Amino acid sequence: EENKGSVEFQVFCFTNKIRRLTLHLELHKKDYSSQRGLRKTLGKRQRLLAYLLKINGVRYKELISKLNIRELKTR
Amino acid sequence: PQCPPGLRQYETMAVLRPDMTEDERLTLTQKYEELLVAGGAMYVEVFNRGVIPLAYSIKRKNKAGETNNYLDGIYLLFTYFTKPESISPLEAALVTDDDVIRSSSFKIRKRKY
Amino acid sequence: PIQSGDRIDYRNMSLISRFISEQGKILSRRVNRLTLKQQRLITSAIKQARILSLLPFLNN
Amino acid sequence: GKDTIADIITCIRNADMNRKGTVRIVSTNITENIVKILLREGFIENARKHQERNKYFLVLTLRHRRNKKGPYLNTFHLKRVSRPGLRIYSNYQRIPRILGGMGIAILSTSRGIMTDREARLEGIGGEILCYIW
Amino acid sequence: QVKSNPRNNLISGQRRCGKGRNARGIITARHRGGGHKRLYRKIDFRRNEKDIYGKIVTIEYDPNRNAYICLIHYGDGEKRYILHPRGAIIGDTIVSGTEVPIKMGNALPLTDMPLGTAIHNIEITLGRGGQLARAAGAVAKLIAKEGKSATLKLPSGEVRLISKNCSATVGQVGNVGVNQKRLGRAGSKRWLGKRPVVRGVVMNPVDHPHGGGEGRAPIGRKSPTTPWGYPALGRRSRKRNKYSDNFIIRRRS
RNA sequence: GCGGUGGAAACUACCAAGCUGGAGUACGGUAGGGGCAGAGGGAAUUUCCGGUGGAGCGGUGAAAUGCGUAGAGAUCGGAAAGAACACCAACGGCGAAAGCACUCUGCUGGGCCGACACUGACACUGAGAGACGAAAGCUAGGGGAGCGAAUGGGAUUAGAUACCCCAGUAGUCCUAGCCGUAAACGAUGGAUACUAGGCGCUGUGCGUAUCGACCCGUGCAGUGUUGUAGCUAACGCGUUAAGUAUCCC
Ligand SMILES: [Mg+2]
Ligand SMILES: [Mg+2]
Ligand SMILES: [Mg+2]
Ligand SMILES: [Mg+2]
Ligand SMILES: [Mg+2]
Ligand SMILES: [Mg+2]
Ligand SMILES: [Mg+2]
Ligand SMILES: [Mg+2]
Ligand SMILES: [Mg+2]
Ligand SMILES: [Mg+2]
Ligand SMILES: [Mg+2]
Ligand SMILES: [Mg+2]
Ligand SMILES: [Mg+2]
Ligand SMILES: [Mg+2]
Ligand SMILES: [Mg+2]
Ligand SMILES: [Mg+2]
Ligand SMILES: [Mg+2]
Ligand SMILES: [Mg+2]
Ligand SMILES: [Mg+2]
Ligand SMILES: [Mg+2]
Ligand SMILES: [Mg+2]
Ligand SMILES: [Mg+2]
Ligand SMILES: [Mg+2]
Ligand SMILES: [Mg+2]
Ligand SMILES: [Mg+2]
Ligand SMILES: [Mg+2]
Ligand SMILES: [Mg+2]
Ligand SMILES: [Mg+2]
Ligand SMILES: [Mg+2]
Ligand SMILES: [Mg+2]
Ligand SMILES: [Mg+2]
Ligand SMILES: [Mg+2]
Ligand SMILES: [Mg+2]
Ligand SMILES: [Mg+2]
Ligand SMILES: [Mg+2]
Ligand SMILES: [Mg+2]
Ligand SMILES: [Mg+2]
Ligand SMILES: [Mg+2]
Ligand SMILES: [Mg+2]
Ligand SMILES: [Mg+2]
Ligand SMILES: [Mg+2]
Ligand SMILES: [Mg+2]
Ligand SMILES: [Mg+2]
Ligand SMILES: [Mg+2]
Ligand SMILES: [Mg+2]
Repeated sequence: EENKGSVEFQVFCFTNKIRRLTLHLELHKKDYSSQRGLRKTLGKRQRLLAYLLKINGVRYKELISKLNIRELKTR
Repeated sequence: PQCPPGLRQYETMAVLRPDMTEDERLTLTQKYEELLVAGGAMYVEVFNRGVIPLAYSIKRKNKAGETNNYLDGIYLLFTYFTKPESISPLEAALVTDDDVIRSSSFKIRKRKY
Repeated sequence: PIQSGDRIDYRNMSLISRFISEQGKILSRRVNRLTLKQQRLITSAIKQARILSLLPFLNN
Repeated sequence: GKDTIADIITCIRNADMNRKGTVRIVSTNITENIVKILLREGFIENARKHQERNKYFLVLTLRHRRNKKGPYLNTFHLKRVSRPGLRIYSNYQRIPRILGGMGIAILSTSRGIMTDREARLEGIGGEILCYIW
Repeated sequence: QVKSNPRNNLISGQRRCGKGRNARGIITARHRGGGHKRLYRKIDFRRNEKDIYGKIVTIEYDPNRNAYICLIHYGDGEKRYILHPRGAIIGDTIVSGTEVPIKMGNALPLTDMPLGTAIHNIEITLGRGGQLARAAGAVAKLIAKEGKSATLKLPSGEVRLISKNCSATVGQVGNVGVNQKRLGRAGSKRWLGKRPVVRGVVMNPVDHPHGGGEGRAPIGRKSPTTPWGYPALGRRSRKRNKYSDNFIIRRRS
C-alpha cells in the first residue's frame, strides 16, 4: 500500500503515533516510562525530516505543510 | 468455536452464598447476562457449579447490616467477549451485590508452552 | 517423563494440588522439574485459586 | 566500519596472531588492490574471491607457522598511518621507508596504489595508507 | 461558577438587624457589627418534596454561608435552592425519595444508604430539616446501622447515633478551598462584620480577670480565665446529663 | 612558507545516478516483578469491647526500669485501623539508570525472533541544553498499626552524652511539589569490526523425534561460570575484554 518504507509514510506513522501518545501522556502524567519513549520516537521523526530536507526540498515542505508538522528548528 | 471481531476474551468467576434458591440464582444470572449484553457482549456463555465447601471461611456484610459467616459457596463461571472498555463497571457491580461474596475476573490468553 | 498435556488453569485442582505441599506452600521449580514458563503459570494459578478459596492459604 | 582499510588490516593481524592461515575479508577496489600488492611483495601465500548474496569475500592464505606454532621468532605486523582523524601526506622526499627497506609502505597516489619503491622510481608522493613489517 | 442572576422569590431582605444585640439591646455575642448588607437566601434544607425530578440550572454565591448554593428547577416549575454538593455541574439532575439511585445530590432516609457512604445535610429529627454537616467541605461517613438507630462519624470526628428514618444527602459539601483563602489585611475581616478583639491582659482590672499589672502582665491568675471568671482551658462545658447522652458514643478527638 | 600558472585523478572533499549488509517502516508472532491508573485478598501485629482464669508477665551476660489484684500475661469470641506482601525465589525475569514481586483488569513504553514486504546511508557520538534520578531532608494537606533518629528512665563502666533494656516524638505511608546527591559500583562512557574452546540458563526459529511433551543437533538475541592466544605492575581480564584496530565524549 503506497510505500510502507517511504520517507513520507514513515514520518506520517510517527506523527500519528505521537498524537496518539499525547492523550495517554495527558491522562497519566506520572508515567515517565512512556514519555521517554515519546521523546525517542519524536527524535526519529525529527531525524527523517532533516534527512528529507537535505535530499529533496519540495517533498519536505509539502510534507510538513500536509501533516501539520511544525516547521524545522534550522532557521 | 469462538471468533471475536474487535473484542477481548474473558472468564469471570463469581461466588454466591449457599442459602440461595435456584430462582434468586437465575435472577442474578439473568441480571448479569443482561449487563454483559448491554455492554456490547456477543456470545455470553454461562455455566454453573454450585455448593462446594470453601478452602477457608469468608465474611460478607449486607445492606441490612448482617455479618454473614460462610462455609459453602456457589460458583458461577462466565465465558464472554467484551470491549476492553466495558469490563470496568462489571467488576464493581459484582462487588456491589450482597449475594456475591467473592468475585474475580480473568483475561484468557491462548496457551503455548 | 512427567509433563503437562492438558491446559493448566486455576480450576484444575488435581493439577495444582500435585504441586502444592502438605501445608499449602508452593514447591520450587527445582523439585517439580518443570520449565520456567510452566512454574510461573503454576504459581499465578495457585495464587488466583487461593483467593477464590479453592485452595487454602493456611490449614484448618 | 567507519574505516574499511584499518578493518582489513586488523582482521589480517588477528588471524595472524592466532596462527591461522585462512582469513575472510570483505572485498573492495582498495581491498583488492592492497591484497594484490601484498601478494607481489610476498607477504601472503595466495588470494581468491567468493560471492554470496551480492557480498564479496576475499579469502587469504597466510604464510605457514615458523618451524612450530610455539617457538616463533617472527610475526607479521601491520600499522595504519593516515586515518580518518589525521590524514598523513608526504612529498617525494619525505616518502617513508620501513626498517631500512626490509618492510614496505603503501601509498595511494595519482597513478593509483603502490609501494614506496614504485613511488621512488616514478617520482610521486601521496597519501600513506599503512606500514607493513 | 459565580454569575449573578436576577432575584428569584427565594431572596428576601427581612431579617434580624442588630447583630449580637438581644431584646434588652445589650451586646451579647461580641465582635459583630459593621460589614456589608446581606440578603437572606431561603435554602431548602428539608428537601421534603418527594419523587419529582429536579435540575440544576445554575450555581450562585451566598453571603451567608461559606458553601455554594444551587438554583434548581423542577418539571412542576417550583424553584428551590439547595446546598451545592461537591463535584456537581450545571445540567445535572437530582431527586429525593425512598427508593432512589445513590449519586451526588440525591436525598434519602438512612434506611436505604449503603454503609461507608459520605453524607451531608443530616436531619437529627424527622421532618425538622437538615442540620449537621452544612459547611464548606463538611462530610460525614455512615459507619454502621443497627436496631432503629444509625451511626455516623461527624466532621468533628465525633461518633454519634441518630434515627434511621432521618433524611440525608449523598456527596460532600462543595467549595472545598474556601479556608485556603488568606485574608491578607484588616479591612478584609471588617467586611465580614467581624470587629476587632481586645486581649484580656491589656484591659484594666475592672474590665477583665487579667488586668493591668505594671509593665506587661503575665497572667497571675493561677489559671487562664474567661472575661466572666471561668477557667479558659480544658474545662468541659457540656451539660452533664443532657438527653443526647445515650446517643453519643465516642467524643471528638 | 605564501602567490601565479601547466599537468595527474588513486584517497578525502564536491556533482550526477545507482546498490543492500548498516539504520529504520509495515506484517506476523512471543516472554516479561517495565511504567501509570482503578478494583480485590489473606496471614501477622497493636489497640478497643466482652467471657474464662487468678500471680506473676516482660526482659538480660546477670539484673532493674516497665506492665499487673483498679485482674496483667495466657486463652476463646468479636469489632477497627494502618503498613508490608511468607512459600514460590533461582549462581532466575524486565528496565536507560534509579528500581520493579499477594491477585486482577484497563491505558501504554520498549526488546527480541521469522519472513524480502518496503525506504535506500536516513548512521555513531555529543560541548552547551533537556528529562528522569535510592535514601535522608523540606513546603502544604491528609494518615499514623509496627518500627524508630531525637528525648527520658534503667543498667554497664573510672566515666558512658555509647553498645544492652523499658518506653517513645519527628519521620517512615498517601496526594501535590521542591531538593539532585550515594561504594547512583561491573569501582569498567558509547558505537563498530575481528580473534580457541568447555559447562550452563532465558527467550524464540529451523531440522530431527513423534506427527505433541520431551528429545536431540543447530541459527540468532541476552545472561552466568572455568579457561587458550594476547594483554597487564601484579591481582587478574579473557567474544558481556581490561585483547587487536577506527571514531566521538
Ligand atoms: Mg605541503
Ligand atoms: Mg431583592
Ligand atoms: Mg421580583
Ligand atoms: Mg427595648
Ligand atoms: Mg486573631
Ligand atoms: Mg487582639
Ligand atoms: Mg493599659
Ligand atoms: Mg461590658
Ligand atoms: Mg476581679
Ligand atoms: Mg494580671
Ligand atoms: Mg515588669
Ligand atoms: Mg603552489
Ligand atoms: Mg574519482
Ligand atoms: Mg547519493
Ligand atoms: Mg497503583
Ligand atoms: Mg481476616
Ligand atoms: Mg473468677
Ligand atoms: Mg510498678
Ligand atoms: Mg481503668
Ligand atoms: Mg472476675
Ligand atoms: Mg490479653
Ligand atoms: Mg482493613
Ligand atoms: Mg537487562
Ligand atoms: Mg520491594
Ligand atoms: Mg507490552
Ligand atoms: Mg531505488
Ligand atoms: Mg553534558
Ligand atoms: Mg526532578
Ligand atoms: Mg523520602
Ligand atoms: Mg528539621
Ligand atoms: Mg507533613
Ligand atoms: Mg505512634
Ligand atoms: Mg520500640
Ligand atoms: Mg539515657
Ligand atoms: Mg514527656
Ligand atoms: Mg548513667
Ligand atoms: Mg512501642
Ligand atoms: Mg513526592
Ligand atoms: Mg559524585
Ligand atoms: Mg544501587
Ligand atoms: Mg534435557
Ligand atoms: Mg550473545
Ligand atoms: Mg567474571
Ligand atoms: Mg575468566
Ligand atoms: Mg588497564
